[PDB]
Amino acid sequence: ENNCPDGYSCGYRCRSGWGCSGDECCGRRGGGWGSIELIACCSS
Amino acid sequence: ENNCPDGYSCGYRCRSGWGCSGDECCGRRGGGWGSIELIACCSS
Amino acid sequence: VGITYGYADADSFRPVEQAERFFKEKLFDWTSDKPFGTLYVLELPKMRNGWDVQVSATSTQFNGGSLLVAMVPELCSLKDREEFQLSLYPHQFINPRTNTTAHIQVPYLGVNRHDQHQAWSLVVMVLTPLTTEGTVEVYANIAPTNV
Amino acid sequence: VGITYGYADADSFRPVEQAERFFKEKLFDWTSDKPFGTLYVLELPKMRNGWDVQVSATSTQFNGGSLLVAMVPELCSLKDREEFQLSLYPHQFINPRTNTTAHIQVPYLGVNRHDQHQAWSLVVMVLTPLTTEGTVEVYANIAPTNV
Amino acid sequence: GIIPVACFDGYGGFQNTDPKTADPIYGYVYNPSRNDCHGRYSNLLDVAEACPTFLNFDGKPYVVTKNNGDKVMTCFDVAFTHKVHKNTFLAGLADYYAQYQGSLNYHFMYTGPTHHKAKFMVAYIPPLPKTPEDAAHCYHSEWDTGLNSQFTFAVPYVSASDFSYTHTDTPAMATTNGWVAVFQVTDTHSAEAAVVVSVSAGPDLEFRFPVDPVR
Amino acid sequence: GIIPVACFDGYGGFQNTDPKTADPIYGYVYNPSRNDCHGRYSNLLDVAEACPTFLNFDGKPYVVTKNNGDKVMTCFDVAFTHKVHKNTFLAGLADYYAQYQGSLNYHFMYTGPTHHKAKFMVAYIPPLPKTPEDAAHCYHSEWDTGLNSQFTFAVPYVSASDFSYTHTDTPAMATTNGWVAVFQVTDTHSAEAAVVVSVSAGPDLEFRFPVDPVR
Amino acid sequence: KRVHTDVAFVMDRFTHVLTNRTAFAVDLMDTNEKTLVGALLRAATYYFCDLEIACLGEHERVWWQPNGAPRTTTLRDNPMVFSHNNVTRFAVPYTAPHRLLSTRYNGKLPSTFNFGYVTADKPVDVYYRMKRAELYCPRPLLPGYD
Amino acid sequence: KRVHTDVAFVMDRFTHVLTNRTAFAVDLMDTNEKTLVGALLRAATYYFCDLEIACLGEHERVWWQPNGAPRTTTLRDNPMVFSHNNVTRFAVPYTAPHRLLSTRYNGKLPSTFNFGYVTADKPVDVYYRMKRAELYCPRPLLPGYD
Repeated sequence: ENNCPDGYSCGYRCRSGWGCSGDECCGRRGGGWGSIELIACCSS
Repeated sequence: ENNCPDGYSCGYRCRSGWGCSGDECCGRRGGGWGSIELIACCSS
Repeated sequence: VGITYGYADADSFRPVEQAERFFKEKLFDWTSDKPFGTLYVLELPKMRNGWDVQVSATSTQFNGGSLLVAMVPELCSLKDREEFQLSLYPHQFINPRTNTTAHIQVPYLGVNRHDQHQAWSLVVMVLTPLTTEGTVEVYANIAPTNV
Repeated sequence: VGITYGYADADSFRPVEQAERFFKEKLFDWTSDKPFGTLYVLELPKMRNGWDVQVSATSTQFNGGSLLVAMVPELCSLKDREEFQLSLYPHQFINPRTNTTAHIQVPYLGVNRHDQHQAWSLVVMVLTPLTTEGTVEVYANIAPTNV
Repeated sequence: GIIPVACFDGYGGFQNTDPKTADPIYGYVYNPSRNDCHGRYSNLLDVAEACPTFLNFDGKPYVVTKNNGDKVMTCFDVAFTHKVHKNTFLAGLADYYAQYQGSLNYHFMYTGPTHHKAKFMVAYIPPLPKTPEDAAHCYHSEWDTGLNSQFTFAVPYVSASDFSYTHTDTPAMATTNGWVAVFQVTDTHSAEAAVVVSVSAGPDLEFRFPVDPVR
Repeated sequence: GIIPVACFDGYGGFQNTDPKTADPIYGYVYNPSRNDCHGRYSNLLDVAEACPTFLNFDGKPYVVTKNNGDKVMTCFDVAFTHKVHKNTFLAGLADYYAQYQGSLNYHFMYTGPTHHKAKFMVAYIPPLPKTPEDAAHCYHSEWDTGLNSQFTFAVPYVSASDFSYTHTDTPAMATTNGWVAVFQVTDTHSAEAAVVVSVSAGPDLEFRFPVDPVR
Repeated sequence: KRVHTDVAFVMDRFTHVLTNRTAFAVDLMDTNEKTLVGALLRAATYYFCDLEIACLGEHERVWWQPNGAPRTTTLRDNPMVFSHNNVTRFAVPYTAPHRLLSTRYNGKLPSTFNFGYVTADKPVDVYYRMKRAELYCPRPLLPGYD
Repeated sequence: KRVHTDVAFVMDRFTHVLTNRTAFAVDLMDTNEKTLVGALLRAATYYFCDLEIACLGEHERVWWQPNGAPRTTTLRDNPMVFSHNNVTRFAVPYTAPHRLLSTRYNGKLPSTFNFGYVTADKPVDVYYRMKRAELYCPRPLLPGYD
């Protein structure tokens, strides 16, 4: 199962400043228009 | 290396009155509009 | 809770920038006497750069409230009923029980590719009045990115 | 420094004519008393032929200045600020320290394929006044080509 | 060698919405690009779906918990012309469209102390009794503020006609659009709290027939 | 058997820049050829790139070296409306175009005695201090009149907008276009000399929107 | 699939912007702030379009100068269109030096945010049409009427 | 790629050359020396083009005679175009005997440098347009206005 908090899904490339090896982050479309929120990495 | 002075490049056919065996002269665009300047032959 | 990238590019997130400088400043005393709509606008800066602001508050388990922290591009003025649609901008919510800390990052935005002109303005609105069961302070950390 | 072929054909130089006659004439005494813009215009001739003019000057290591030697096609008159754009024509520079000798060759030019009508005019302008640390004279050698 | 034509009467007048284009003046202009720009939106309702906007509960977006025994905090219609939705982006966007159809998503956020946990139920009452037992036979859902202080309540489209009217006049009509109401199931209220309510367009909502209100 | 058409209103007026052609009178004329003609140019800016034209330094194209200690022979803007560029072919060509963008090449020629060797540096000061040390952090280049008495100083386009305005009014404004200035690094000046300055269009310069000035 | 709420569809309309003017700038902020075209435009921070201008009235001809051209009382050989049936419709290309125009500016909008200058022989009624509109950074939108 | 500085693009424009004339030569040097077309034409020693003549005004018909034809008061069966909506537009071929025309001549320009003769029933205003213009031997160009 995907290891992300509630409402967070993988498939979002991690931006600079997270240090995730897999380059997959718990993205979440929200915060405005076009805003993308990253909270942690993705582990499978 | 090409044997032409600074700013002069080969690939210009020598016009009549230069005596260049290879028909390659150190051409140089300049001196007006459409003007072509020849100073010597090209040796490779 | 997390980091918000306003006006992000969809292709760029399909499976660089960083903060160069730093700064801190107190904004206001979050108190129950301020009802909904108590705006606090901070123009930025106070070079084709994107901003990165970490608005934080000092709240305990006995503190209750909500702040709407957003970055309005070119905020000339805010009308009477324009506060309710402030969520149309890159924003985050500060709840003492949920995150108690905001962090928004926005790219360079303007008509031209080089800026002089307050392109971005950090606006903090008291969404709900503070509730308790001892003062709450708000500190903003602003850092330009990719100058 | 070299030989300038005004209005040359690009294809013709991708990898014939020659001077038939000859002539020499002194033009003017190049002296410091003449400031910038001291024009000297010589119509040619003084048969569908191209011209070949070798303007030369007598300058030593202690002589300094600059002459702009050009061939203007159909130079009816020159306006007040037109001199500054003379470099739009087949031209060369005579500098005492660089070449001290000019050589320009131009083809036949006209509305028709046979000429009567001063098609070309050799113009010499004093781009910078003469400087020394003993007079400088200018001699023009004109020779028709492919008559 | 001449093509015979016939200039019909009726066509040719200046239409302000004609599909035909005009003759350009500088027809050889080439603006560089706008591909790497930020915030472009090609559809208005796409903006409304992703950007919830707050409601107007007498000048405030939140609801104060009542100590008296009523089990009801708010009872507002689902009409874009109602004073509750007056400040939303959807109502502002609905003012320029004649008709609409689709669902609405209502977002509820609890902004109270972390120690105080309360359980709320959200009920939709299609076109009316105001009790949870009568709402059991109707559409309803319940969320507890101990797992997520953020609840989404999708409101289905149950209007009789295929499309509804954006412009109307119904203050508290029993058949306005469904009377979304919020009930608190816990009578053991401790202190004052707040519930921020906002509305965003559903994935299937669709406005149509753009119009200019000159009311 | 008749094609139904509709003569629209708005189109049909005489436009002075319309793409449509007219009906010829003598439609079977055949002018022989113009292939072997000399001097043909099909683009105005191609002429401006290959034909540098001199600048106007108070009626003269050259600059006189000063004995006093100032280290600044000239300090002229990069505006086509400036009096320095007034006589150039580019300024004459820029007067008929609304906007432009691209780089300029400035040609410098030294016309002094061969025995006297001087070293000059050319600095570009984007929108301002007039010292070589402060110009080190800015764009600069240095050429010595002992190798080639001919220097080309490309001026990059650093305007805020994508395109600049050909017509403006800035006498010595600090943000005009970059304040090209010439500094002589050798304080051991011997005697009077001259430096001929001319400007030619860069390979990337581009004018747009032809305009008839009726000022 | 939603069509009638598409930005490229809604803004593609002729909106009445000003009445009885002989010489006027082609700034896109002259639109009425309550109209459909004029209110959704102000709900965007930036925009870009190829404007179409229609002049209705008793006028022989109309002129148009591109943005940045000097303002003069008399226009000679500038882009000129003659009226047909008292209507003059002509497509004005995007002309401003900036990559994008803006409805707001935190610095009144400067004069560079316009599509040119238009002078008419006699006063006319003007209609603007945004061809291929591209809005950016949506802004709050409020009901014009209650 | 630069388009708006192309000669074939710039010279392809109707320029007002003369006002209220009934019979006139079609000398392309009649253009105003300060307009775009006239100024860029005078910046070249030689040129060649196929013209378009547009006459605006109350007139019934326009006669055109090719270069070299004798000048007579009355024209019969010569190339004649009737006006439509008080506009007469027609394309004139390059009728000069020379291979190229010249703006300057180191001999005033002789009468052979024109595109013909034009007569009108009533005085008209005339616009010239250079189709497929070719320019040779560029000449100094100066700013018309300061």
